[PDB]
Amino acid sequence: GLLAAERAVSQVLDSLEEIHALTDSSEKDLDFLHSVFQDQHLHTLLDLYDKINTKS
Amino acid sequence: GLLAAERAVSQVLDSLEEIHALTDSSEKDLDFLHSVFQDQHLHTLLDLYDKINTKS
Amino acid sequence: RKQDTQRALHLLEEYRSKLSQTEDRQLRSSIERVISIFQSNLFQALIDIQEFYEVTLLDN
Amino acid sequence: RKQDTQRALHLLEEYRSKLSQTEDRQLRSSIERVISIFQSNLFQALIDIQEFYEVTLLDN
Repeated sequence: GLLAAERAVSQVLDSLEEIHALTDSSEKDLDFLHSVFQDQHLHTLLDLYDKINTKS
Repeated sequence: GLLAAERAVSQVLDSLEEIHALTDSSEKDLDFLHSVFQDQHLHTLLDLYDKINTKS
Repeated sequence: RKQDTQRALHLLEEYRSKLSQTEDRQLRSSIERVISIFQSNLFQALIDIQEFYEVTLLDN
Repeated sequence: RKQDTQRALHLLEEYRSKLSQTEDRQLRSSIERVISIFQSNLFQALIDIQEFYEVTLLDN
């Protein structure tokens, strides 16, 4: 629950464009999500997410 | 849960000495707790405690 | 970021639905990861905190 | 602080027990708040965060 917080975000991050490849979602939308995942503070959100969720 | 996290701490913080008055807990122990309650970071744990607990 | 997160995890959800079922099953699992972790009860918790709680990480 | 929080909330618990039953019932309730909020499953978690997560407050 702490690995995917970055692994999932980073893995899906690189897949985003691959998705557009076989989905035709929206290159523009893809970029938006890249930022949604690129956010440094975000990595802190998922890190703390499992940190508290796991300690509890 | 957000109020008492700080409000409650202040109640016992003021009555602490009153407690020693009618408990004999010893001002020494009271002083230690005053510090345990004086800390600023604590209010962060208290404020955050209610934040997530009241976030749902 | 709260609105960007829901729009991100939401987009990913639709993406996985139209992603897998071809040759990206595992990748599908990846998307749902971001979906659950995003919409998670705890996740929304730290995001709300960020409103005025700059988490200055230093060792983690 | 974790050791001070437990010893604090622990002391308070014993204090309230020996506090009320005289003329400070309400005060007992106050101490209790500090205890529950202290030993709270969430509170302790946050205390751990302090390890390396300088939470800067702006709306304090």
